[PDB]
Amino acid sequence: ALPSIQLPVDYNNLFNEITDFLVTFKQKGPKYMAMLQKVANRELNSVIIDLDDILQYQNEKFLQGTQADDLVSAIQQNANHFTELFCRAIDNNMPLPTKEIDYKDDVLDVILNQRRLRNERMLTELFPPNLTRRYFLYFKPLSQNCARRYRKKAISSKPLSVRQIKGDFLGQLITVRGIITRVSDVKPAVEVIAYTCDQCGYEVFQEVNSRTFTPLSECTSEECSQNQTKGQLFMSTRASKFSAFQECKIQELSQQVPVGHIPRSLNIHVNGTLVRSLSPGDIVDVTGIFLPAPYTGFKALKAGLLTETYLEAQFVRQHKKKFASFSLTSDVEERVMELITSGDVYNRLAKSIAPEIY
Amino acid sequence: DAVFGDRVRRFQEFLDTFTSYRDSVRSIQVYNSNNAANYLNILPHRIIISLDDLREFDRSFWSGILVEPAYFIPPAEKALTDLADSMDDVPHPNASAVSSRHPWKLSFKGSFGAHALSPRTLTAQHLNKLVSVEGIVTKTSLVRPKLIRSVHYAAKTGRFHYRDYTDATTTLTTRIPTPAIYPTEDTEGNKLTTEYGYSTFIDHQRITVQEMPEMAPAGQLPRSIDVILDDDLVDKTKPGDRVNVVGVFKSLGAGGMNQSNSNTLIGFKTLILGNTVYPLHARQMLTDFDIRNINKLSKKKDIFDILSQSLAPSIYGHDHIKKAILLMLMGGVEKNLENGSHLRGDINILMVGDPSTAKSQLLRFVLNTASLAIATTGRGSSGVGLTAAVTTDRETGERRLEAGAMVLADRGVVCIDEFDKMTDVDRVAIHEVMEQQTVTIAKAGIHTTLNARCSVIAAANPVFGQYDVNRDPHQNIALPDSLLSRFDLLFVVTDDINEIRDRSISEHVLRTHRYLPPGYLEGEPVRERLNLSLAVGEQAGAKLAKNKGNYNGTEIPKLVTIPFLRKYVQYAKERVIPQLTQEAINVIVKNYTDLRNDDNTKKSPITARTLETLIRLATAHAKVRLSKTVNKVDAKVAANLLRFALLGE
DNA sequence: AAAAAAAAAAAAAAAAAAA
DNA sequence: TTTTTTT
Ligand SMILES: Nc1ncnc2c1ncn2[C@@H]1O[C@H](COP(=O)(O)OP(=O)(O)OP(=O)(O)O)[C@@H](O)[C@H]1O
Ligand SMILES: [Mg+2]
Ligand SMILES: [Zn+2]
Repeated sequence: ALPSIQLPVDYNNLFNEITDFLVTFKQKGPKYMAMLQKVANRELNSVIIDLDDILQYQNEKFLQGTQADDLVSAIQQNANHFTELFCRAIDNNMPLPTKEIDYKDDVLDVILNQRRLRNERMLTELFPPNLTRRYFLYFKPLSQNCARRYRKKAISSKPLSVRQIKGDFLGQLITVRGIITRVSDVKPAVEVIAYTCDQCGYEVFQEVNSRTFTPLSECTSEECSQNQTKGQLFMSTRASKFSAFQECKIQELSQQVPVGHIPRSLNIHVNGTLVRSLSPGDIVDVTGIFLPAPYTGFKALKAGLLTETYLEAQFVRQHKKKFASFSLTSDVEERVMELITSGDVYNRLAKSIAPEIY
Repeated sequence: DAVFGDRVRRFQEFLDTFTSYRDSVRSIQVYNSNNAANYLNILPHRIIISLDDLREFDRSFWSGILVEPAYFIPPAEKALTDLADSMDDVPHPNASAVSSRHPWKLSFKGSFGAHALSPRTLTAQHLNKLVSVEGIVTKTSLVRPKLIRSVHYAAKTGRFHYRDYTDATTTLTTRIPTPAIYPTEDTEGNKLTTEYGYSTFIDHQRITVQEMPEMAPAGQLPRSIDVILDDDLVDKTKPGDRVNVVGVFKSLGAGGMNQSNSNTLIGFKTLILGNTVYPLHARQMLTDFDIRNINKLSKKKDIFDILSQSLAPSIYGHDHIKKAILLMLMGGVEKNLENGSHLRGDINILMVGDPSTAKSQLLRFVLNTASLAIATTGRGSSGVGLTAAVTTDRETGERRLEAGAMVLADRGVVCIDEFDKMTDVDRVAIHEVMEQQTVTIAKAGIHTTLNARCSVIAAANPVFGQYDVNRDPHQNIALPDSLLSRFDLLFVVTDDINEIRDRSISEHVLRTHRYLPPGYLEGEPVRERLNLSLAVGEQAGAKLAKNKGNYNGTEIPKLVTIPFLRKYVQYAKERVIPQLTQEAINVIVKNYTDLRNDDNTKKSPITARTLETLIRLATAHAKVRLSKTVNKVDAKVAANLLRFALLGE
């Protein structure tokens, strides 16, 4: 069937190290418990992780000869698997809320309570974790001075051009640079789809990660495991889960285009709270995951091995400059005081516009 | 079966016989190791063999390669991979990188003989045979990655599984195809998650190469063939380049032999799996004694006029034109300021004159002499089709910009004939590229700025049949002053009727028409010839074979041959970036103030932009004599040349 | 089962304009 | 009034 190979990696030790880092980290007490507490209070809606903390923690714990491997290397080599590991670790170590909650507003939790008091009262199903998470998980690339701190070449970063990306970088975490040209609108994207089968006790849930799927028609409840269905099932919009989605493409800068060449483009998919964090016509430094994209969406049956590629955003530096709408501050106030003390202004302003033209 | 093993061990013996390739392999390995973790370039796993040595070792294996590469190349690649693996010694490797298994594919060089063809000559009997074809690059497709071998993981088992995918164009040998369906279920129902970052993806690009139109039959159009190259060398060169590619010529696809045929007269596809690519360039490096000769020429007092007179010896007179061409081919430097944006750096020259005074011939000479140049005609071009085009790539179904004419000649020179005979609309585009040397395309959902820093040389006819010397210079020209002021230098040529000059030019022309190619008799016409013997090619300072350049004795002043002049230009455009000084400033400002207030008749009005022309001409002349500073002599020569070009001797 | 179409190039007839 | 050029 499928041959097997031996790899040096094993995820059990990685997961244990992840949990140990999350619980024991000292940078207020531990930082990550401080975030997770306000997450529990339904105050924080997205979690951002820094690997500089991971690197420095691993290096400083290397002073005691117990650690055997490192994490940032495997993080750089592959990313999504570590996103799943991090979400599992967070859900295992989720703190209790220290504050009151406006609990009536959570309509999804009302539906969940109804379903539980319907099924468990008669003697219950384990709901998938993704249907319950209120938080988004984001990664942040490291800083070069942190790499300079140690001998190892834990670099990443290095804002490659659009054409500097090859087919060997698929799956890694890479940083690009360029001008944003097009930004699409915001549309809802499905994550978990919930149906209802005309009072079939538990209502079936399913999840889809691909950009296309197929629906359900007959439920597996025992009364419908009977030869004929206890009421036809329909898709329920309220119970299902959605995430904000947007699509943008980036174009190479003129300076980085080799002579006698045409600039190329690269697509970017953005999800979660980071949506609407960039506008067309600006220079940015985007860090993301370089993932493949199947061509079957075109449905041409050709390109048996050819596939398209895209990037998924993780952390955006807007860069460029802020107009700020002359928003008042102490520094600009002392600047205008200096201008008032300057006395006559208009002649100096005229002299200072275009000194190149005499 | 065992024939593969015998061929592999024979190739191992051959590799062990020679020691150069092993030295190259160990150099590559040590460079790769040194680039690992020492405070961006990498070397691909490719080595070039010279099959002349292989022929001198074994004729059977050489013949097998050159007749049926399918059964011979893979064993050689396997043996090379085994040797590289044995020589490799990495006790502490990485995890994802070690599973690459790069097979170290080969490249060839040497004499082919009857297997060096042209795109017109390729036909049925040449299929399945290694070949080397020359041509010009017409168009290129888009770089797209493709999958080879995926990696899966299952949480329960902890055992990684991998599946390998290959297509007809991936490998030389036909095998049962495998679809791109991801296996996500084990044999016992375990869930398998595809592991990105551990799978294998390689680049892919398709180009099409065309035969050179100069070597074409009587009244027949140039033709083209299809080339696929991948892995390394994936985006070398560009459209509009002379290349020579060596690869396997094979047929693929059912072609309608199945039930899908709709007519009896169907055919098959033909395609080339490229192995290696070389820049033909009709070579570009400098030797030690070459630099010594360039230096000893430069330190001479009178190099500039010798170089000027060296241009196009068959054209009589027009010495100042030759000097202007020489200065234009190696113009001044670009200036960019954090606040002052950009300043134009090269020179532009326009020619207007009476008919049949050898302008097109000199333009053709400039075409042949310069490194990169493109030929355009006013009546045979369209302005929108000159800069960019919106065309849809066939494989992707997406419309992408196609490079225009003058964009291909970025940093080069573009020559235009019958300039005044061009449609006025196109002219405005020229103004744009003469304003900031940048063309912008905003159409059909594409907004992009394209760089174009080329220089323009052109010739145009007066409004009448002949130039009228008694009229307003603006009256004699059909072009608006808006773009005429852009050109730095404008020349007016007229054939004054003097019997002495008539006799001299008659003697020169009659001397020219009595020329015979060396080694050839006069009784028969010029015939076509074969290519060079080797498809790929490559004591000092004591011979001066072509260094002095004086091929024959006709005048006391020396002359230099074209290749030496091109080598001098190549050295000068890279090795020196001169800077001006205050003495040249004083001379230039004095001349500008004098010329501004001479207050007499002149061919064209002067303005502030002429000082820029003086600055750039002085910089170019400093580049000519290979000095890092501009001295007042260059200011003097620039002023004299400007006075000649605008006042008249 | 279906890629199908915006972007170019070239050939006219009508109207208006300049001599 | 006629031929030219643009739509
Ligand atoms: N000084 C000269 N030396 C050699 N040949 C000359 C010289 N002057 C004119 N000729 C000849 O005159 C002929 C004119 O050819 P060509 O069409 O290139 O000239 P031109 O001035 O560029 O004309 P046009 O404006 O019609 O293109 C050529 O055959 C060229 O050899
Ligand atoms: Mg001519
Ligand atoms: Zn039901």
